Amino acid sequence: KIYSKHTPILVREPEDLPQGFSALEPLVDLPIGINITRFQTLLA
Amino acid sequence: NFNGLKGTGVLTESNKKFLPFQQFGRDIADTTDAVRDPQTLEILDITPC
Amino acid sequence: ETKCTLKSFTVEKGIYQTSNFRVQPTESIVRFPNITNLCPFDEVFNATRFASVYAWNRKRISNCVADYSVLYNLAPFFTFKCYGVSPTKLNDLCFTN
Amino acid sequence: KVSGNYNYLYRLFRKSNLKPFERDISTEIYQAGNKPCNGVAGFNCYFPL
Amino acid sequence: FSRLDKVEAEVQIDRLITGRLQSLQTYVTQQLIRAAEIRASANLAATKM
Amino acid sequence: DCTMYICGDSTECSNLLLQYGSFCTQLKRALTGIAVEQDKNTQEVFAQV
Repeated sequence: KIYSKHTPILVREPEDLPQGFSALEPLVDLPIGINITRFQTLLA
Repeated sequence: NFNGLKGTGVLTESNKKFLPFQQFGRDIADTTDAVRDPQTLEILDITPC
Repeated sequence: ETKCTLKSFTVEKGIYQTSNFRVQPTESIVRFPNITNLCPFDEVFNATRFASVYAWNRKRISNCVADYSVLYNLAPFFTFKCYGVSPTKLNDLCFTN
Repeated sequence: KVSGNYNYLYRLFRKSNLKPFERDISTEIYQAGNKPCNGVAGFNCYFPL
Repeated sequence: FSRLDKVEAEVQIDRLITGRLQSLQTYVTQQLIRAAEIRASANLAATKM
Repeated sequence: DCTMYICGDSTECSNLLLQYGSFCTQLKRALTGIAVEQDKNTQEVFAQV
């Protein structure tokens, strides 16, 4: 289960987190079976 | 007998918008009342006779 | 009907309640996907070699039609007893995976 | 096998109990004595497979 | 019904018949109590009139 | 209702319910007793001329 909430066109300085309601939605489900305890986030 | 949901009622059309990860509809009584046909993917509504 | 319900042979003047009212269904409708891919049970069961206990393998079975009738047709299948579903009722249900 | 099939193995000791559907195969040497045992199996430390 | 064999599904279905059946009695008993205080208050209203 | 609340849309369920005796026959008698009395309270208070 992958819960992504990507807000574009948000006109604000970075500072800290803004005020609002976030409803995480499972975009895609992928049933492997293995469990993960460590990982690294890739960046371009 | 929608995918194993045995029951009786009149099958009509519905306007509620399921999410892509939503397939079953429930209510306060926790009895199914909204299912989607696997073959053609319209959203239906179930009400007893 | 009201004589039978009141368990008496005559009924006095008044209003009495009796059996309920219902409408029977007209016909039946059954809907299931259209895949017909014939899941590979014989590949799993009739495999030449089986893994070890400490390194048991996990196999994925999906997007295919399940048919346990031929699977149970094999004579030496003895230790068969299921918890969630009655064993004879595996040809009329569906599973996520 | 008449000649002896020994490709199937099990274990006789593990450090701790496991949660259901656990997933790892660590074949490290297991010891029973207080002193650490490293390398080859010796006293109070034996091959776990 | 369609998931369990009929030989022992009676045991499962019995513990659910009694669960719902006991719920109704508690509701009915509440109605008898509530109907008692209303009737005890209608006689007072009739006496006032 | 006796059955549609307990074994709604399950014909075989009602067959098992008959083995519990005459339970809801009391409920229909008890619930009716409240309903008829509610009309008598209104008659007593208002209908006096």
